[PDB]
Amino acid sequence: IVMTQSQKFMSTSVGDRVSVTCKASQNVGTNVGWFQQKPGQSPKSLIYSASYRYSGVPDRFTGSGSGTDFTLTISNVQSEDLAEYFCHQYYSYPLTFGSGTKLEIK
Amino acid sequence: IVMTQSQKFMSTSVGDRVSVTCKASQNVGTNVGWFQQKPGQSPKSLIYSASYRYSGVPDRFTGSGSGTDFTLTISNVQSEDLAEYFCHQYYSYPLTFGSGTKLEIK
Amino acid sequence: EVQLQESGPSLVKPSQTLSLTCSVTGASITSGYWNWIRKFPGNRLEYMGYISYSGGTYYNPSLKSRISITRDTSKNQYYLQLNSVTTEDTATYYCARDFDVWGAGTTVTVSS
Amino acid sequence: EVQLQESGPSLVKPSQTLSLTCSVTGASITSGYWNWIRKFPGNRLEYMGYISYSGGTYYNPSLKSRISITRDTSKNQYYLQLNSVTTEDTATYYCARDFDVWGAGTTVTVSS
Amino acid sequence: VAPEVQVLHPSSCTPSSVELLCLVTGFSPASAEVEWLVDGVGGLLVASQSPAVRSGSTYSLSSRVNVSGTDWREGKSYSCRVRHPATNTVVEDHVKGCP
Amino acid sequence: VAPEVQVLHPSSCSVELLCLVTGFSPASAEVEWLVDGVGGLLVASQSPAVRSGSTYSLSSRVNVSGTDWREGKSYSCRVRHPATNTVVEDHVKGCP
Ligand SMILES: *[C@@H]1O[C@H](CO)[C@@H](O)[C@H](O)[C@H]1NC(C)=O
Ligand SMILES: *[C@@H]1O[C@H](CO)[C@@H](O)[C@H](O)[C@H]1NC(C)=O
Repeated sequence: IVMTQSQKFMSTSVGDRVSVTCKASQNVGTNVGWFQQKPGQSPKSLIYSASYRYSGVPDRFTGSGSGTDFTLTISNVQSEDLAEYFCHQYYSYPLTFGSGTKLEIK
Repeated sequence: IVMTQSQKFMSTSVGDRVSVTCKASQNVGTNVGWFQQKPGQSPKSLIYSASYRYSGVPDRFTGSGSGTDFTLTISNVQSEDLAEYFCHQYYSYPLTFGSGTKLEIK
Repeated sequence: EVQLQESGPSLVKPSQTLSLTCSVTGASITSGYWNWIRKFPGNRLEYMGYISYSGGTYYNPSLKSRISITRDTSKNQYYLQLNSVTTEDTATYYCARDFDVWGAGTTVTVSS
Repeated sequence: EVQLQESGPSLVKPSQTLSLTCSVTGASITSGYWNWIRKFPGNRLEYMGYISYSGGTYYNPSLKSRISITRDTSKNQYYLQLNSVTTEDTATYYCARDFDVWGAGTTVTVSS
Repeated sequence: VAPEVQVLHPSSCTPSSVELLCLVTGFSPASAEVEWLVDGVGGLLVASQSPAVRSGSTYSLSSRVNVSGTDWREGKSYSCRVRHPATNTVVEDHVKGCP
Repeated sequence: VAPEVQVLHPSSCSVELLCLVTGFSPASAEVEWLVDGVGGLLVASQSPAVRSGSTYSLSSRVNVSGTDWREGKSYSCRVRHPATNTVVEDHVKGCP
């Protein structure tokens, strides 16, 4: 299994809606999730399945499923939203992760 | 199956509640229904399902009872309903009908 | 529709074949779960027949090898034969489709 | 509310057995699925293996033979043992529940 | 050897076809058949059928019907009536939506 | 053949969730129940496989709280398959 995340150092202003995407050679289907890795903290599993919110996850962060090119949008960015984000496969026991994206607040 | 009515006939004034007690031997679960006799007219069924309403049926009466003892309870009797009410049991396929209970005006 | 029309000889002799027909209008006979029942001169009644959508049938105990309930697909008709009437079978016969649609019924007198 | 804490040596010599132990702070090792994942400095991750709550494991073929994963019982801990290490194996190791809670992680250096 | 019947409702909260599945288990030496009714009225629902999968002592099977999305939550009562020629026994299950 | 999983419930306003899984080409798999994406919170009664010649299909039944259902908490049935090395799942959202 493979992953492609051809995005880096994306910036957003406060209040903007900023999206992150990931692609793979496999269609995968509704077999993905996403991570938020903040330096100094344990990473949290943030997006469940193709599009859901793990208990405790805010509603402002909404995903979108697909059979390729899976996406996420952070609506109304406020504060403490800068982290490395990763696309997580569920399709097969071997897992792969993309290189992730970094968010800026400028 | 063996079915019997506790009373062959009853009388009640208009606007009051009436009831019929249906008794049977054996245990037939809830596979029962009720039937409205209309002399001079084609007779018609009600509570076709197992103690649940049937399409069109007036809201004055719903099924009640279980196992061995079933009842009919029609509140607010109105218009021309002064006829025999039959209890039908279909649990065993050699289907058995009981006698009817005749409702009189007073 | 819900229009079940009973027809029969009205009067038969003790040894003659008794044959009754029901015309079923609405839905299809092929929907199955069609029956044949009778109510005696008293207020007791009994079940006496079933036809499946497949053509299979069921006969009630005590009327063994007599009912021979049959259907006609193109006519959308059902009919009963009891062989000899025997003079006891004077009940009003009804066409009811397993408690869903009760149609008209009729009696047949046996005398000689 | 169910945290994982990594524990192991900070440095292992080349061609020396490396062993890390997952400490589970809650729930039970008898429910769900547990794993070992590591992140390499060049922003890339690979899955090293799977532990079933009922016993039995799955390994990533890229870690074939050198990798040995087992589980303890009453202590609610798991461990990963690598019987062959080189300088390319320096990485941050994480303990995690399948698709749920990740630990803080620990970094292991493979060098003299 | 009479059948046991359970009907399940595979639908989301959002109103508006919605599938309805009737499971029949532990039944039919020889065979039995399943009829679908709406508020006690048959002939309105046609369900997809499946062949028997036998354990060798008995078998189970199921049928599923597409019920319109504008009937659920209107108070309509749906039922699955399973009739077994052998043993002369008929059983049924009843389901409803939530207005 | 990867397994095919579906989850159905009696609804009709605890409610049982029946997870039906078929399509096991090597006849070996296990099933985990999750609440809001978190596993290990529910315990289901696991039936043995029917051992159909086509595939050794099976199902499981879990009692899930009526209150959680009324509050809109979703449930999911995730099937892990150690021989095909895959994961399949289905999700029940319910209705608040
Ligand atoms: C209901 O209709 C949809 C239409 O796409 C179809 O995919 C589905 O298989 C149907 N289900 C049944 C039980 O008829
Ligand atoms: C749910 O609880 C009831 C309580 O008696 C029990 O009868 C039923 O079998 C349970 N079902 C499941 C799937 O646990």
